[PDB]
Amino acid sequence: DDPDFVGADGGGDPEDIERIRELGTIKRETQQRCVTATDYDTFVSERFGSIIQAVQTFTDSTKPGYAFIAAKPKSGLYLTTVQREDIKNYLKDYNLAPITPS
Amino acid sequence: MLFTFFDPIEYAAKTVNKNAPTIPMTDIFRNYKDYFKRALAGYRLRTYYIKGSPRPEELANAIYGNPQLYWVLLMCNDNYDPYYGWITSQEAAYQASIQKYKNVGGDQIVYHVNENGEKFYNLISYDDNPYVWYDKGDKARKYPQYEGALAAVDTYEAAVLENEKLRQIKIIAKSDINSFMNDLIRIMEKSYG
Amino acid sequence: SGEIISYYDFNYRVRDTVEIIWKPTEVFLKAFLQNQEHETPWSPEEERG
Amino acid sequence: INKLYSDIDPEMKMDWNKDVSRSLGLRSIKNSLLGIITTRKGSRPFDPEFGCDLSDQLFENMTPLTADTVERNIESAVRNYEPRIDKLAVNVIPVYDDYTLIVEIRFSVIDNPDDIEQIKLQLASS
Repeated sequence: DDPDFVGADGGGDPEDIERIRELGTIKRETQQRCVTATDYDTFVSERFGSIIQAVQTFTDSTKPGYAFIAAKPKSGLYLTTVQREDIKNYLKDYNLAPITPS
Repeated sequence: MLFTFFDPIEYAAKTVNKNAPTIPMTDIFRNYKDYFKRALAGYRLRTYYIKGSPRPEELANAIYGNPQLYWVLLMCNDNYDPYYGWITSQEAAYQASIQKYKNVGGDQIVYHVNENGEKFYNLISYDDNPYVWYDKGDKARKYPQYEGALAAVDTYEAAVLENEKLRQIKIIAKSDINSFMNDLIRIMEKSYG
Repeated sequence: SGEIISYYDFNYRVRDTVEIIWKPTEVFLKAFLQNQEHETPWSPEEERG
Repeated sequence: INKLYSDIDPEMKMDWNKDVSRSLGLRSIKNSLLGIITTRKGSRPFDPEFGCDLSDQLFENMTPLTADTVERNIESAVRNYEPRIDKLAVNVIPVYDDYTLIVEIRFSVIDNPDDIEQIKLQLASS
């Protein structure tokens, strides 16, 4: 353990019939896919923002099919590679078919 | 009844440590003693006596019918402490005396008082003539500072006379107590600004 | 000999290689006993005097 | 409702498991009542009106008036400081030989105004 504890977790109404409305009002908006730019990094930095301090997604119109994200591993001035293969891997799950994020 | 009158003040604990939070509190730091002089000076104080060993404010009711004004009595009494400044029963006083002397010693004969009432401190008779008194630290045999029959004072009894003095108080008439009240109040407005 | 001294959580997950120095100059541990005494209570007292 | 009106045990008895003992609901109500009655008037620090006064002189000589006079005060006293009792009735029997007031009080807590319960109190020292 860490020195933060309670005997158990879990519970819930579950519903809270009003509170769920939002949740329903929300998830209808959600995507499992990643598209645009800032959709990615969010979902991206959901993973190891502990490493990439902030991930900055961008493209270039001159070259389609591709996506760029900016990463400080914050352990180093340059993002180390082993991440770059680890991430893009895990990333690769959601890639808009015409597009290869990079 | 007073301190609630003025606005409560915020207070910083700075100078205990360079950073401590600031706290609001009801104000003790208006003097009130000068506040109750100026207004007080208008009328008069009337000496007064106490029937027993009551509490100041418990006693403050019977005179004025209002328990809330104890302080009026208090400032006319202007004692140092409300706890030991007041009349006190024999039981406590002795115990109080018991307390204060206990480490030194119990039942300590405090002083010799002559017939005339003159307290004689630090005195003992060499016992050959109990009427001649050589004081003490002397080993006697020398310099009896007095001769005759004197009383000695028991620390219990000693406690009594102390609290005894507290009996009479100077007070202001229950008639004027009201008329007085407004004036001081008005002064506090001048004292607010 | 057994058991464990301590655990390096590694902060994230890597593959195939690892390199680590102790930023406290290769010594990870400096253990500190300084200045405490346990016993001291507080109690009433007679002031004498 | 015995859960309600949780009050400290007046004696501060040792309770098993070591916590402060307690007067339970309606067990406390008696205590507070039992507390308010005995107390001499004026003995509260800032409240002179508290307590039901007793004059041993008047306490010495009982008359249906003197009884009645006392009969009001308690009924009066309890009524002011104890809202937990809705319907309350006092009975005082002064006893001639030792000059002792014994007092019965039937009262009803708010929650069970139809229920009736009485207490037996006697007073002495004439």
